[PDB]
Amino acid sequence: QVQLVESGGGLVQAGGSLRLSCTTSGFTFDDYAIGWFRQAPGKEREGVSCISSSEGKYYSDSAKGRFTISSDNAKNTVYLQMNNLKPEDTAVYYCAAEWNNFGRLCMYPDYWGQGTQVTVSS
Amino acid sequence: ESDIVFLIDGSGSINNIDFQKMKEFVSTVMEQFKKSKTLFSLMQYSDEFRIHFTFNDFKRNPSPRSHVSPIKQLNGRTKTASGIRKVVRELFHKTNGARENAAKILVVITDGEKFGDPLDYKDVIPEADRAGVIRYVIGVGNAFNKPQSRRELDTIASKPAGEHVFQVDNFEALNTIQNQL
Repeated sequence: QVQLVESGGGLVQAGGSLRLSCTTSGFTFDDYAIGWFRQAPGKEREGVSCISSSEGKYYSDSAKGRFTISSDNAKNTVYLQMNNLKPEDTAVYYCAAEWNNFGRLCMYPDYWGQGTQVTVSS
Repeated sequence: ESDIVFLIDGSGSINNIDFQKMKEFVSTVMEQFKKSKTLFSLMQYSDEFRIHFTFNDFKRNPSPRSHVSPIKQLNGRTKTASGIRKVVRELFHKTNGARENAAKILVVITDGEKFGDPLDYKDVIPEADRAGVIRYVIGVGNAFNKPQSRRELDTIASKPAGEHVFQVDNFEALNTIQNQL
């Protein structure tokens, strides 16, 4: 039942921009804060961003200034607008949901999507 | 059957509203374990360490309002790791009333910004693991908003850290702690 489905990945050149979508179903959307995480093979995992209706938005140091998270509450979809992309941002991007009443801004998600590939070439 | 230490951040970076929320949190936890054989001890830390009550003190008078109400904020820097070391080495010791074969639980309340500590967490956390010490972390203030303070709460918490890291304004910490004991 519970689904977190990433789309909008793919190949982009350096300097370019991509918008990821995380379309969700199977849980009450407003009960969860939704975040983005990432992992390339051979590299450490990183939190990227999180959005909560009570706690606001959170960004990692790498994301801050370049990236914008938003939520279309009517369609139960969260977007990650990623500008000024670099080859070091190449990773599998996952979205995740964490129960919002913890108030933790996606530190420990309860649900994860399958991940979608983002590749950044020069 | 369980010995619970609170370790509360009283540095000057904790504002007065947050420090009172630490006292109320502590108090609500102790009230909830009142009809049980749980014992409590509390230490406040900054760049100094004050043992407000030991397990023996609580034994002799198990009144949360008696022990928690007069606690005043110390101010100063934030020596969280040395605070953890002093808990496992002194407050979890039978001289201060700690019962062998009780479950050892430490609840660290902090904004996640260690400053001025000559000890890193790598010097105190593996030792706390080797003693039986289960660590819960209650974040106040800006702790959940910056990557460094979030990492700090993860590093303190026993694993899986999502069953041990909570925010001071919710009842989720006390709900998880009740269910686990």
